[PDB]
Amino acid sequence: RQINTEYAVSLLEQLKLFYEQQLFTDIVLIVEGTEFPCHKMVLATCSSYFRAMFMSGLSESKQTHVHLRNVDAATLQIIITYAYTGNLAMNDSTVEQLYETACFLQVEDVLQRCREYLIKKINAENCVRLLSFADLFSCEELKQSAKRMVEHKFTAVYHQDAFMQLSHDLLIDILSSDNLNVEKEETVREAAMLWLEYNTESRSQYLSSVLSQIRIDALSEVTQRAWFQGLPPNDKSVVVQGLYKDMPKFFKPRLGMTKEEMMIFIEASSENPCSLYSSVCYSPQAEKVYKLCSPPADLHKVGTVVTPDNDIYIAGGQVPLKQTAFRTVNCFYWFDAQQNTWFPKTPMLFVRIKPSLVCCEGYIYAIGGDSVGGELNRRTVERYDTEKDEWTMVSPLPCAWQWSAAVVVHDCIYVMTLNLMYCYFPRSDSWVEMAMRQTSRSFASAAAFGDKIFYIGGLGSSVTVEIYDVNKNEWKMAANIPAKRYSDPCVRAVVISNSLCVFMRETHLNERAKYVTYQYDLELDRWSLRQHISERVLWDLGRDFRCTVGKLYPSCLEESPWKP
Amino acid sequence: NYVVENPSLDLEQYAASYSGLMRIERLQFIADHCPTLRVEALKMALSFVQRTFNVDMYEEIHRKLSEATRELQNAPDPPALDTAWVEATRKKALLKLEKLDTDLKNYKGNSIKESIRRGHDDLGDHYLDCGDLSNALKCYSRARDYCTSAKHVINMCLNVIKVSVYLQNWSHVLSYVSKAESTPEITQAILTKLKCAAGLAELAARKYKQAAKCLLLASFDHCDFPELLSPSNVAIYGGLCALATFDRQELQRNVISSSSFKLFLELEPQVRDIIFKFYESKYASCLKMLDEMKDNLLLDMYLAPHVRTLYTQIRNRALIQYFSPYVSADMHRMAAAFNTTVAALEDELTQLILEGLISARVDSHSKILYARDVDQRSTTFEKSLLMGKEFQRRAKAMMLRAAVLRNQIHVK
Amino acid sequence: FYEQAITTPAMAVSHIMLESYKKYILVSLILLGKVQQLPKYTSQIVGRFIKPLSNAYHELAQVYSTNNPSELRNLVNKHSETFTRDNNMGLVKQCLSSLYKKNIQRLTKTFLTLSLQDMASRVQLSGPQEAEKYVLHMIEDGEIFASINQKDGMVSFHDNPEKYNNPAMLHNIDQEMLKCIELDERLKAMDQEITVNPQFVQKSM
Repeated sequence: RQINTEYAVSLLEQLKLFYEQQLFTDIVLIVEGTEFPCHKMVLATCSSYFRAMFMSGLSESKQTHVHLRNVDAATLQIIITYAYTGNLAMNDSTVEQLYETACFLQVEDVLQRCREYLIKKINAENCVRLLSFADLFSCEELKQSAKRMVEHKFTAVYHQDAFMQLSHDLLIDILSSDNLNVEKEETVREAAMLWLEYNTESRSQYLSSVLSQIRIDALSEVTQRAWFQGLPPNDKSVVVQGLYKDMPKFFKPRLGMTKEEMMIFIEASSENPCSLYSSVCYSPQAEKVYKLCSPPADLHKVGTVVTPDNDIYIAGGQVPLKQTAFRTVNCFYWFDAQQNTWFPKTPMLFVRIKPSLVCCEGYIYAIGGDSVGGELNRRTVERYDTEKDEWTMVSPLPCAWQWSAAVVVHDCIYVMTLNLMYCYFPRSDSWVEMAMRQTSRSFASAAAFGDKIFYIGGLGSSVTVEIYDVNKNEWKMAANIPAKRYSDPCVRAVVISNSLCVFMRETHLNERAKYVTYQYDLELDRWSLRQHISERVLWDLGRDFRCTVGKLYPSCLEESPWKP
Repeated sequence: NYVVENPSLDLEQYAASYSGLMRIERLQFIADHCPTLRVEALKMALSFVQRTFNVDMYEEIHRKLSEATRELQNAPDPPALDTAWVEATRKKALLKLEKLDTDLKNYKGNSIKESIRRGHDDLGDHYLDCGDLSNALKCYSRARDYCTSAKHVINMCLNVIKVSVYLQNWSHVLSYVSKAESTPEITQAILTKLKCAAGLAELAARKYKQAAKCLLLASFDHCDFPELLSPSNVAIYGGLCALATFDRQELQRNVISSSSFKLFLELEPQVRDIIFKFYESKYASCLKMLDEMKDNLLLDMYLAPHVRTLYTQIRNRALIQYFSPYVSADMHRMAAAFNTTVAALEDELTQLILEGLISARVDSHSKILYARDVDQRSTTFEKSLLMGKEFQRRAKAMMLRAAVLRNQIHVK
Repeated sequence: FYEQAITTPAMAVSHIMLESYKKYILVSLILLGKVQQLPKYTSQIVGRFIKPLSNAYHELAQVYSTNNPSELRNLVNKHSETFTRDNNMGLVKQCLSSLYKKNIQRLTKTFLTLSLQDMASRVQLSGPQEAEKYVLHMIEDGEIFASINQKDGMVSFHDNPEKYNNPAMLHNIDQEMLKCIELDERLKAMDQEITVNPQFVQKSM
């Protein structure tokens, strides 16, 4: 266990009193002309450098004035007070110098805290800076976790200025890695070319190594004469060298070109009765069913969103409290497309049940979702910031709605309910009244294809389809999906292969559920049979399962072993 | 299911006979299942739950008592928990527990197995008093490691048995009963306590034949055993299970030979008469006492679901034995051998014949139950002819299989 | 015959096989009152695929096991179109009649003398006349050994009057004996033909 806490607090606050009131100070730190009167005890408890500074036997053992150099006054003051009061106020700016002084003074505890701060602060705009920082100081855990987030993010942006100022060893590890996420192998080629041409002949010796990590499908085509233009004059040790050099190193395709348009399913019927629900996916091209990681702490009643950058997020949901037992939590998670795991993120402010997650302008919008408040503003609409990793409230929606769906069209949020629709204008944070539907239908989903909204189904569900045009602002009927009579189809609207397809599972009387998808002809207003899902690969999923459009890697994921 | 209305329970004796968390569980279920008496049952429960610093179940019981008092304020047209207890109870409970924890952790730095085991048992006892089941188990599951002597193993088994009853982990009870019995070479009657725990656990696990056998071996010298089950209910538990499973000669031997169940039957004269009437073929008085025993003991903890099955078995067994020494048994007289009607007995008899073990035919004309004594030879010949026909059919099937396999006949 | 068709080894399930399995269930419900278990010399995936496919007939058997003509009739009405693609609906009616006959037969094993009014109440008939007709028809078919007393409205059931002392049983046993001897002669001939094969001799030599 521990020891007496009531005296632990008394001594702690009294040492703080003896620090603010400078009485029992035998050693003072001289940093850039700033006096830091303190004790040898407190500096010893935190830092592992002062233990080699005082109890070492050097000249400073008896000297009462030490001139600590290559440090910062603010960083020293916060470190000293942290050793004195433990309140480590970590902002978003001074953490860089905080780690520098923590490593210099070898203070293990603050090193772990700032590493825990940086493991949460890793994002898009500082991935390169943190990796270089993680390369400068040995922080392998941060270095590896950065590298993974770095690997995906460089491929996406590949335009940050700190990428040019990187060590040769770091670049070789980044480029030769098999975790890059690229639609083509040519974007990494030009990224290396611009990095090599960024500086003078100091990149010439590294050019013999950077090309040794890139595949040979581009080491004989264009971007070889371009280097000859940029070659130092009369250098005959490079042009001939690269002429006969690209024989070895085993051309092999990378892993980033292995993303296929797949239908991600959540809360599917668990195969083993020991678990409540599971998550699976259907492959429209591979015609197989790949398993997915379980929702975080079997998070049920959640919502899914896929950003244009192909990122999966989970918000809302409830966990069974420790027979009916369920408690709602506002936890937020992010799915790793390669590690097959859900990385936790900043939680929301209010708990939600079945929230509608919609992405727009890089912000994740969660509209409604049976909030816990229940006050006059029983909607609690709030967006998420993907660069600052925080949540910001938005303009409340006019009318309280339940069991609603939302889509994004023309950089605007379009949320749909039983019969009403309101469009949110993110630039002014306002809501405008939209067209009114003539049919009262709920418990349905909508897919945003182009500049039109397709509300498919509604109430089991039915085959009613009401097409809404943003430019026309009107709801019109197109047709009804031809399905077997005396059945209860489960419609799922989704956009795939630049076309509006439907994932409709139908069940007949005294018969098992049948899976089949149809391709809706936009100009002909007819659902055509695109593909029939055989039951030998896909089993029953349930009723409360959700579907979304996204891309996943079949290599990182594993096939689900289950009998037809 | 249960939660029926019926008067005349003596709350004072049933509460005082037991003691501990077992008593707390008994007072709660009695209040929850016996209306028109829940208030005093809850009032006595909360008055005892506040003792020994309970935390979570107190809130549940106080809320139930508050609801019960509110109900009493509207029928003949809620007590305060005194939350100063919360401040008082928590502050005392923490300080003594932290003091005890400090001692044990220091003893863990002293490395003495028995002291670690004894301290962990003390921590488990405190956690059970605090209302922390799993917390006590881990303390008890760390005392199991540091055992030194046979008595230490016996104490370890008893503690796990006690906790797993509250946890309803009866598998852990039975495993530790077997460990405590079979290991140490099968005045201090220690095996009697183990047998009592096993019988109660088996009965709660929907077992009657072995539970009665274990309960019959329980000696009355155990006397005070309130942490698991009072002797009054033990006698009732043994008697009902014995009546349902043990046959006549099986009943007579076991009750008499044990000589401790005779003392148990002295404690509960009602079941003693029931068994005696069962022996003397007076099932009319036997079952009318049984129905009187039904209401008084259907608000019991581990009995209420099982007693209905036990009583149903008793009714079936009584009918089977009654008709056994009868050739032309008048259904009127058999109906007169109970408070049942002629039609109800006929339906009960018909059900018994359909299930079996009565071997009878009902003559509804004169309402006389005639026993069936079929000739062995006729049935033997009939089933032998049926067997021969089935053998010929299977031989034809096998010959056809051989024909289709030899000629290589199969769907491509 | 249906059982033999079921046990045919087949790498692919066919409609003819599927319907043979469905007809097998119907006859089993009529004759034995339950679905006879498939043997263990068995077959191929025919067994694997048909059972999920012929789910409705298993549902009919399940309710048949519950032994409730009223509930069975309600299920038949619920699944009327489910059994219609059989080219025959009389078998379902024959199943209901067999259930009534089975209930009457079960009454004989439990009653020696039962009234028509009580018999009709137990098997849920419209009146004593229907029970009287049903008993008469079953006695005509040789399924029941009983007697009805219209004076008191009673039906007196009786056991098998066969004491196995008549020459008819001996003659039947001798006929089964002749069938068994012909069976054994055919088995010996097939065993000899097996012995003629090359493989067994090669293993023996």
